[PDB]
Amino acid sequence: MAKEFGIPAAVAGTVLNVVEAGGWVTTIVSILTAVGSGGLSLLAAAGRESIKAYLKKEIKKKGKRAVIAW
Amino acid sequence: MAKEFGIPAAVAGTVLNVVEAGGWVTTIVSILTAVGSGGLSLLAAAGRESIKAYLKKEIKKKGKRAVIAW
Amino acid sequence: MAKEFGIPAAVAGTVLNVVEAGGWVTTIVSILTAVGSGGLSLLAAAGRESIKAYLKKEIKKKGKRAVIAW
Amino acid sequence: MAKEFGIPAAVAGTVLNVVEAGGWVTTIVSILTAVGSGGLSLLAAAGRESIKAYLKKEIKKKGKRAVIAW
Ligand SMILES: CCCCCCCCCCO[C@@H]1O[C@H](CO)[C@@H](O[C@H]2O[C@H](CO)[C@@H](O)[C@H](O)[C@H]2O)[C@H](O)[C@H]1O
Ligand SMILES: CCCCCCCCCCO[C@@H]1O[C@H](CO)[C@@H](O[C@H]2O[C@H](CO)[C@@H](O)[C@H](O)[C@H]2O)[C@H](O)[C@H]1O
Repeated sequence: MAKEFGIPAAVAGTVLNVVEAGGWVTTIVSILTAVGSGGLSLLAAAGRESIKAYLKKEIKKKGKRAVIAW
Repeated sequence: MAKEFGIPAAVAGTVLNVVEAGGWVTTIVSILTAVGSGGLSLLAAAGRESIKAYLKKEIKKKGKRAVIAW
Repeated sequence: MAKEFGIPAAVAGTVLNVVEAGGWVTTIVSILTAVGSGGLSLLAAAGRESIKAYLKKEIKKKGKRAVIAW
Repeated sequence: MAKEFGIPAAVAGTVLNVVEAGGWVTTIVSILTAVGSGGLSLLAAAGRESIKAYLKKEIKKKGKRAVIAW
């Protein structure tokens, strides 16, 4: 999230926690949208999936820590 | 917004009204996204600021009318 | 590219052919830009990689056919 | 260029030098395009101006150093 998108670690951890805790998509969307363009880029990257759905998959494959780094 | 981005006056002035009303970033992002590629380009332009933050700064300097025209 | 981004197969497969041929990033950016907002969204998705770098990585993992479909 | 767009200082200085030396727009466009999305964002930010034309103005107003920082 940092390397690819430039999402600060404190914002990214929050986002992933919300994902892992089955939080509202709209929550994830406001946090990510507030980060500015790096967050907009990560929103764009999901495509037509929900961001929650997308990031869930991403943690499933690389684990929390690597998703924060990415 | 018209000259540089191709955002019809009716859309833009609504976007600016939401800015000046201290409305949600996501709302601005959804209106701009809905205009299509001229709105994605304005989103991209804001870089790592929120689009609200960005448009607020633009209105501060040129004032609402010039920002609509731009 | 179709499923997630809405990029017609005729455009996408050309974009991928340019990737695989080691063509200019700007060329990829101009084709994608020309498709309109689905192409801006794919541009945004790549984050801080070049789009060439990004699509190369996608083809490596899903292979050209799935990347067209995606 | 750094604060707003996340353009590394070595790439940004090069770009501004090219601008100040009346270099080709296509040169500026390939460098900026290669930076990835922060460069695409700065390209989007010019709007319908040429990037050279846009950055020329930007240095005129803030001077080289501040344009690198921005
Ligand atoms: C570099 C800055 C990026 C701006 C230019 C490139 C395109 C990126 C612009 C934003 O892309 C996203 O598009 C979607 C539309 O599909 C938009 O929707 C978000 O909010 C919806 C809430 O109603 C939600 O359902 C979507 O999951 C979510 O992606 C998104 O916010 C944009 O960032
Ligand atoms: C966050 C990543 C941004 C991607 C999504 C948001 C929109 C930004 C996509 C790129 O925007 C620019 O659009 C222009 C088209 O007006 C495109 O043209 C560039 O190259 C032309 C060369 O033929 C040149 O004449 C233009 O001056 C120049 O801006 C640009 O490369 C895109 O980055």
